[PDB]
Amino acid sequence: HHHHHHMVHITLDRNTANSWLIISKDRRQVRMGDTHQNVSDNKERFSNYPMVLGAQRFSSGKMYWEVDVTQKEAWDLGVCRDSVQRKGQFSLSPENGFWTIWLWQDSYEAGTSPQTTLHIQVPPCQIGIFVDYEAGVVSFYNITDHGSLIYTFSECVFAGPLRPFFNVGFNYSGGNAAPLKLCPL
Ligand SMILES: CCC(=O)Nc1nc(C)cs1
Repeated sequence: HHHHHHMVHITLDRNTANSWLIISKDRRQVRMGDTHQNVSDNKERFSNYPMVLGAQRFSSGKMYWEVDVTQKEAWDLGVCRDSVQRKGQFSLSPENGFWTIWLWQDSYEAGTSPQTTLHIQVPPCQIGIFVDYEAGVVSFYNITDHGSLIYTFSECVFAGPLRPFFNVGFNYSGGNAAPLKLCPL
């Protein structure tokens, strides 16, 4: 792909984070803590899952960023509407305002309803995410495999401003403590 020139500097929004997440000083890394991180509750925080939003809101144009997923066993990445549900249980689907892929139990899937199997020969250490607001496109790229395409959501109905979306995943196994990191431009 040749989307690199639409690169945007994403930072994480502390106020949206699940209360167990630890966001770095530079707001570019997030990991699961082993306990509640001693923050007050608010209506923005994802309550049920280890999720956080980027601070940036996008309503037009083309945007590209990269995320490091090295040594994680489970995670979700993509974009979502600014008005997604924060409290209780929900599925990741375009009907609910999410355009995402994930790793779970040694398989990669796109968050369609129902979910779609992805075909990845080279397990990615870094994922590229491309959004074309006007075209209604969200695409995912395998940076470890020379930028190969992972998945394209097309005919997207965003229906609002978009925010970068992250889930570091639970760490029941002791094998998923590693952070998600926003990679430099
Ligand atoms: C990826 C295409 C898409 O956005 N489909 C949607 N389904 C509904 C029903 C809302 S958005």
